[PDB]
Formats: sequence, C-alpha cells, structure tokens
Amino acid sequence: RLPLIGVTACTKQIGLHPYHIAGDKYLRAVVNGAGGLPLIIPALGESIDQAALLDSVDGLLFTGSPSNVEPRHYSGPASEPGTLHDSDRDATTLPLVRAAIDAGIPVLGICRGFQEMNVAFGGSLHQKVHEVGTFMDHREPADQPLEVQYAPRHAMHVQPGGVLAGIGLPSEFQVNSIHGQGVDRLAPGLRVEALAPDGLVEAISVEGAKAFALGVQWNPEWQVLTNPNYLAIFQAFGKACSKRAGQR
Amino acid sequence: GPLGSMSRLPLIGVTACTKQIGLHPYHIAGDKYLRAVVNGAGGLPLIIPALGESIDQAALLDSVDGLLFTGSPSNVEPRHYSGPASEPGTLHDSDRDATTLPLVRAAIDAGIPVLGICRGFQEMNVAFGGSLHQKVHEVGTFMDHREPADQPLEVQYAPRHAMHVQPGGVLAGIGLPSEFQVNSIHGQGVDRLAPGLRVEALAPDGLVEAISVEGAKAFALGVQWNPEWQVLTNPNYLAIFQAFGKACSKRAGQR
Ligand SMILES: [Mg+2]
Ligand SMILES: [Mg+2]
Repeated sequence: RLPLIGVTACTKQIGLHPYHIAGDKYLRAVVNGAGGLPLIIPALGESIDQAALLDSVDGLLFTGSPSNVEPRHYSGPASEPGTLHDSDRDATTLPLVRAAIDAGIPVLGICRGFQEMNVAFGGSLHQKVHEVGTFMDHREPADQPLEVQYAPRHAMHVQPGGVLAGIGLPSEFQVNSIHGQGVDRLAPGLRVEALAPDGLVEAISVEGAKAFALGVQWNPEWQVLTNPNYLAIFQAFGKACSKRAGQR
Repeated sequence: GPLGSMSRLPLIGVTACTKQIGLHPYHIAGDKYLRAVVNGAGGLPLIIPALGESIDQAALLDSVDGLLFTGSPSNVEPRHYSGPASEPGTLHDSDRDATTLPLVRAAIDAGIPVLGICRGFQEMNVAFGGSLHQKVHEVGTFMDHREPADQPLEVQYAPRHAMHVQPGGVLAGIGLPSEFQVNSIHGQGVDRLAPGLRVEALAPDGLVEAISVEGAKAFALGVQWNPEWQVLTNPNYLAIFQAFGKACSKRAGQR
C-alpha cells in the first residue's frame, strides 16, 4: 500500500476569508520523489486529536514557509514588528514533531520545518542570520525571478556518520538558500548532518529516533526530480514511509 | 464528542482549490469548512489536494471516512456538461474539476459519505450527468442568488432567501422543517438535474438547491447554500453536518 504522507499547511488570509494552504511544489515532491499520497494537515493546533492524526499517516513533511516561528517558543527576543508569523501553524507543528518522532512516524523537515524541528526539541533560532556577523546572507535575492531565487547558491558540507552520509550524498554539494532565520543554539539530542561554509547548521537528525527523522534548511522540493541530491532525500524519506505503511 | 463515547473519530477529507499566492501555486481550503467538520460533524479534517488522477484516488479513499466537497468562488468548466462557453473573465479551477468530478463518483461507489456545499453540490450534479446555468439570474424564472459583494461577511453569509424542503428525502428524514431561510453565495445553479438524483429542496424561484443520490450505499447529500457558516448557531445547518458526521462515524467503526 502506498504511504499516506501528511503535509503541513500554513494559514493565510485571502480577501475576507481565512485559509489553510500548502504549496504545490511540496505536494508534487511527495508524489514524485517520495512515492506517497499527500494529504494536507490543517493548522488547527491541538483543537483536534493529534494521536488519531498520527495513527492515520505513514510519514510527515513539515514544509517551508515565508513565515517564522515565534521566538517565545525558544525564550528568544521579541521579533521586529512586521515579522511574518503563523501562530496557528506553530501550535500545530511543534507538538506534532515531538509526537511523531516518539511514535516512530517518519519526519522530513524543509526550511521552516527544519527550524521547527530544532525549536521543538529545545533549540533556538537566529531571526536575522545575515546580521549575526559570522554568517553569509542566506536569503534569496530580491528582485530576481523564482528560477534564480531557488537555484543553488552556496555549498553544503556533509558531516560523516549520519543520515545524509548513509543516503550516499557527496561530501560537499550545492544547495539553494531561501531563509532569513537559522539555527542559533542546537537542541540537545540532535545530530549535525551538514554545515554551510560559514558554519551555519543546515541539516539535523534526531538521535535515537526509532524512525527516519531528518531536517534540512534548504528547499529540496524545488525541481526535485532533476536534482539528484534533492531527490535522494525525498527517496530516502519515501522508503521510510513505505516501511511504516507496510507494517499496517 | 458525546459524554462517555469511545467511537473512533472519523477522518474527513476536505477538497482543496488551487490558487496562485505571491510567487507560487498553492492548494487551499477555507478555515470555516475545516472548523465545521470539527465542530459540526465531529471529524478530523484533512485537505485533499487538487492533484487529479495523478494519484490513486481509490487508495486515497480507502483512508478517509467521509468527503466534504467545499464551496468556492470558482466555477465548473462548462465542457463537462456540454454547456456554452463561459463569459470571458469567469473564474475556473480546472485542476479542481479534474480532481472532484471523478472523486465524487469513486466515493459514492465505495460507500464514502459525501457532503457537497455550493460548488460541491454543483459538482455532484455534473458528475452524475446533469448540467448548470452559468448565470442563474439571466435564466427562466430564477432570481438573484448572488451575495452582495460590497457588504461585510456577516451580511454576505446571512440568510437571504427561503428554502422549501421536498418531502420523503434526506432533509425531511433528519427532521428539518418544511421551510427555513438559507444564505445564498452563488451565481450558478442546476439546469438539467442528473438522473438518479432526488430533489431535496427548492428555492422560492424553483431553483433546485439540494439533492441526494438515490441508491447510494452511503450518505450522499449536496446543498447549494453554505451551511458551514457559523454552523453551531443555525439548527438547520448543524443538522446537516451532524447527519454527515454520523455517517462518517459509521464508516470509521468498520476499520
Ligand atoms: Mg542557506
Ligand atoms: Mg440560493
């Protein structure tokens, strides 16, 4: 049976109405890269039974987003006014990350979802990576089209002995970079999977997780079938989801 | 849920629309539909992306206990019922059509409870061989069912015309009164009623505004109005969502 893979929604006001939204490129990556059947998880927080939710899925994709985790979740400084937040999503995903990993449900986090994984286990974020002084500007260039904004823009150094090494990624490869926030303090119990050239942690796995649990700061859903390094990540996630699906 | 109940919670799929937002294509669903599934039907909503038959709809349906076909500002493309070309500027969502029209039929053949609202009611009619009027207000004896777009949501989604229940069907069976007022946020409507569909209710101008699928093995109801709007405060809207939820719970009990 094909794995049912949950995909986290964002919230968005569209005209007069509130919506729950999920990007097509994530959904198509789940179908084409992971071999799964995607269903979108609305950002309803613990308004609903997350244990019943987890029972019905074979894996979870925590997507990227223009929005940012609220800093209160890591006791960080208040955000600059106008920073984009999605408290409904935060209320959904931070407990969901912890619960899924405890249940042995495969997890892949992309960009915001990677940041969610670090915060959910007690880590913190830099809200303006480009201003810390130690890091490059990891944001996508404004005033450029999508194909430029999502193209590879910096190197990625795989740390040996973990998930990315096990999947067979090269020791250094290029990744896109569409993020203003990033890991500050690494949560306890997380393994560093990869570093950008300025030392920014851009991939993590969860030590002692019973099942696949990987987050990456870049956006590997982008034209996934045509980037072998991105496709390998989705294929590895899909195989984990299929293993869970096959134990039903 | 009810005090002391241990019944399995139904997983209810909710249809997405497609929309470009900022630089990217998205699949979207209105919060009011999702909250009505939780509060009115007692289910756990998951959104079904508008991926058409690029995925295995039968395998998707195996994992859900019910389906809500939502309303939308967009309109079914008229090719699906051999209709006249739409006026230029008409909003369509062809990726949604490619998902929902086959999904309606597959769901009913699999015994998955179906509730269609507004566009979803129209989809039910088209999927079984009926047709639509693209501008109801220009046709026959029909009146203007469209919402006043210069007004706040509270006015737009308040009850604006009567609804006359036709005896002997689902709506009478769940105990709705013979006449009640409904909201009206639609410019299209039923023209040819699909074969095998029961007329459940009529607007005062004769427009068919509710149908049920005769011979369906499970709950299969569509309504042209928008009962998800403040569903708990309107007893007629709530009765519809409760009946849907009970059917979804019956299927969940079979897992
Ligand atoms: Mg980067
Ligand atoms: Mg009407």
